[PDB]
Amino acid sequence: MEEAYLALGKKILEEGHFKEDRTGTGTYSLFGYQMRFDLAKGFPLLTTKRVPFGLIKSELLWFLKGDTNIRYLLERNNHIWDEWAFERYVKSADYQYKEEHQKFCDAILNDAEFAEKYGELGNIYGAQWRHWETKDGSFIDQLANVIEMIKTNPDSRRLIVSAWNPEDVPSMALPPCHTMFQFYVNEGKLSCQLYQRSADVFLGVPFNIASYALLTHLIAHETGLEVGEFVHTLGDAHLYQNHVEQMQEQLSREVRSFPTLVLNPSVFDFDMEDIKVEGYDPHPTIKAPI
Amino acid sequence: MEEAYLALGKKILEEGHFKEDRTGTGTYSLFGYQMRFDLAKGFPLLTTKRVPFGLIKSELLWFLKGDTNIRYLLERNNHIWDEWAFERYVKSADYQGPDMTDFGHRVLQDPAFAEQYKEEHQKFCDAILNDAEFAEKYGELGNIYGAQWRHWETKDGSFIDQLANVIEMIKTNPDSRRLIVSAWNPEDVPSMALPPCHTMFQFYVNEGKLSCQLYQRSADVFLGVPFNIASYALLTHLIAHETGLEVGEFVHTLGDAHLYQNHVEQMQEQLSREVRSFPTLVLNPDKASVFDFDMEDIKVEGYDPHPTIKAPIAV
Ligand SMILES: Nc1nc(=O)c2c([nH]1)N=C[C@H](CNc1ccc(C(=O)N[C@@H](CCC(=O)O)C(=O)O)cc1)N2CO
Repeated sequence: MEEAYLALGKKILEEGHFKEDRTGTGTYSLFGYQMRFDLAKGFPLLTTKRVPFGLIKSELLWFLKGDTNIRYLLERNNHIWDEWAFERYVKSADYQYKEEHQKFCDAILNDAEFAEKYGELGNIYGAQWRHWETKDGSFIDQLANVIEMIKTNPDSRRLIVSAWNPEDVPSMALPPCHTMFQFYVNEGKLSCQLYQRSADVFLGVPFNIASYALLTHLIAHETGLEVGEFVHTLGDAHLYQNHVEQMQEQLSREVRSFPTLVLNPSVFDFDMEDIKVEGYDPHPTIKAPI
Repeated sequence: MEEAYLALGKKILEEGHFKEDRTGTGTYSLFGYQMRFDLAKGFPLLTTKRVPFGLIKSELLWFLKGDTNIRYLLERNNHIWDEWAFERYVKSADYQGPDMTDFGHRVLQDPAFAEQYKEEHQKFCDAILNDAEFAEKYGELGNIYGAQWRHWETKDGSFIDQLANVIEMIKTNPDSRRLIVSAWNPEDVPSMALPPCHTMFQFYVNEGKLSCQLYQRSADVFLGVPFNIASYALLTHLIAHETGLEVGEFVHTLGDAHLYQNHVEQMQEQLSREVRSFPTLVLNPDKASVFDFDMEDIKVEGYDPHPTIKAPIAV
């Protein structure tokens, strides 16, 4: 239910606890929240504000093939992670307007070995989902494994993917906000619950819901099953103080019907062309600082 | 409140579809659930049925001290992990009693077999208790809760004390959103007697109060959940004692919440009972660290529950 997201934003406004970090960022937060999305009722892209689907699907697609290189994202006009990769280039060896960014994006896109040394991001979801390093130097492919398990043992209560490794977290720049997820099958239907330890409630959460609903759909298709529910579980849910006006504005609009997801008749061969949304009619974009 | 748990059991009875589980017992099940317990309103040891706290603290201390051998538990008359150890032993090459295949179910249907099990179990326990060679090989459940909390193994030859780190993070960085301890180590799962049912937990701080949330992938609602609730409530209190905070909420999030098909009458009888006030938890003021607490240091007072409701463990 979209109203379940709107109730959470309202509850953060009504009773969220104010905190000022060391650096002067202010949030209102709560701890312990759950919202359900029945995927048969519609694909849960928010109608109260426009949410760009392109970037969600290229990002998910990138996670799914285990890719940790940005070339794939650049090729599809996704600039999410291309800051970190650029930063890494300007404090490196081989190096008022900054049109040097342009030459960097271009070289990554048009060079053989250049994209390997400057486009690699190492340890994030794609690598944690598809390639979890063991002590003996072997690797566990958790996603593929959970897929096989769905096919051959639907009743399993162990359909689990973890993104959280206590060895790697204190040294990585962005520890995974999406901590783990669990699949579940009953009566020909696939559901997924996701534990998110930390959530940007205005800007992050709407991205997150569509991403994991899409994931559920893709695994459903792969396993020949129908879609059940997406259960989104939160830990630290926070609304940045400069997102309040934008939230209040969102609550003043009326909910429309969720649109329809359409998938081309294995999801590891899917590109952008194979995933469409039908009947998306949201209220205009609501801008906000990051 | 207890009503939160009571309501969960009712909803499974009413709406939970049937599922073929790993143990072969059969379950009714829902996916996606959350319960809140305000620890300031009392210590959530269930009143609608007697719950053995002595066993809750045993199992907790055993987790905290990093131990995954059942030996420690038997010295303290706690037998709730016996079956997984015993199973491993009766599958081994060193077992020479009568056949024990699917002993979990055959004890419920066959009184002749129920006495053979009983005696093979009595001799397993004696052997674990008095024979240290046997104990070492057959008391062992693998890298479960204790080993992941205190001794999660690194690639470069060391270990992360996951629980200790997070406690000290509460003291200096109370607003952190990374106050996480995970028991799910993909490398160790297939050598675990069971992969962790209460998989992963998180902590939060506001206004001098400490709250905890648990994600429990798989939840035995009649027999296990009341243990798990009390287990994490107690843990939250220990950490609050050490770090000098009050207690906030315990939030129980569940994946597969299930009622075992042979737990239904139990849950029914339970639901027909009037809730009584929760007891109050009492900790020894002199102790400073979580890891310094022993059995006589942790007590519960004014616990006045309805009677014990017996049920069979799914093995
Ligand atoms: N099927 C299953 N469910 C679980 O909840 C579970 C499991 N297996 N295997 C391991 C851990 C062990 N937990 C257990 C918790 C309680 C009892 C139990 O039978 N309690 C009884 C007996 C008390 C007594 O001995 O006096 C009770 O009446 O409460 C058993 C195992 N665990 C849960 O994490």
